[PDB]
Amino acid sequence: VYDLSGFTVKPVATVHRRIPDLPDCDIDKWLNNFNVPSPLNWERKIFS
Amino acid sequence: SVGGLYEIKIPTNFTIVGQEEFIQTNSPKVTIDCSLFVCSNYAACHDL
Ligand SMILES: *[C@@H]1O[C@H](CO)[C@@H](O)[C@H](O)[C@H]1NC(C)=O
Repeated sequence: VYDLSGFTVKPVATVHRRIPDLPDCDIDKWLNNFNVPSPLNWERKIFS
Repeated sequence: SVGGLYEIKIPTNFTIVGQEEFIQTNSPKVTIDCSLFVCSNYAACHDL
């Protein structure tokens, strides 16, 4: 009697859930701003 | 011994007492799929 390697029931579908209607982060607009700071006064922006 | 006779307590009445004793002769037959235990179904883990 041979106990074979364990199998797992393969998925039949995929569930993808995200919050809808969120705005674009516009990260490139902030990174491409022409007023570039020096390392001494580095600027920060938070995207959420 | 007094006059070659010793004092001894001899029973005059009795009963039958029962004492149970469990002796383990078996145990649960644990089987482990080492592949499924170590790596659930992750191909990257089964490769390593
Ligand atoms: C023995 O002990 C039992 C229980 O106490 C009693 O019923 C019985 O009469 C006794 N017999 C004698 C001969 O002492």
